Amino acid sequence: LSLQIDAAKVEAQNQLNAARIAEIFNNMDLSKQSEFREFLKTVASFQQ
Amino acid sequence: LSLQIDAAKVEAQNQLNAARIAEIFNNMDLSKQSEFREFLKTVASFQQ
Repeated sequence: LSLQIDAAKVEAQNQLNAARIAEIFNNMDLSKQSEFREFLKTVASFQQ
Repeated sequence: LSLQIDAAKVEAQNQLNAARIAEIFNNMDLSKQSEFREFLKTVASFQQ
């Protein structure tokens, strides 16, 4: 029963680990793409 | 029953690993190609 408890706690910890890591990438992308879209307007102002 | 949970622990880790692999691959690639657009237009300003 100790082996069943240990495996269940680690398995639940893997789900909580993935939730913390996966939330970063998707949200960072929306900020990064908007940062380079804003940079287009800055560079093109000096280009003309 | 102990080893059945151990197998499900590794299985749960596999499904969550593959999910975070796909997210970070698309987000990093699209941001990297966007940074090249800024670099291209900046160099074009220096030439002229």
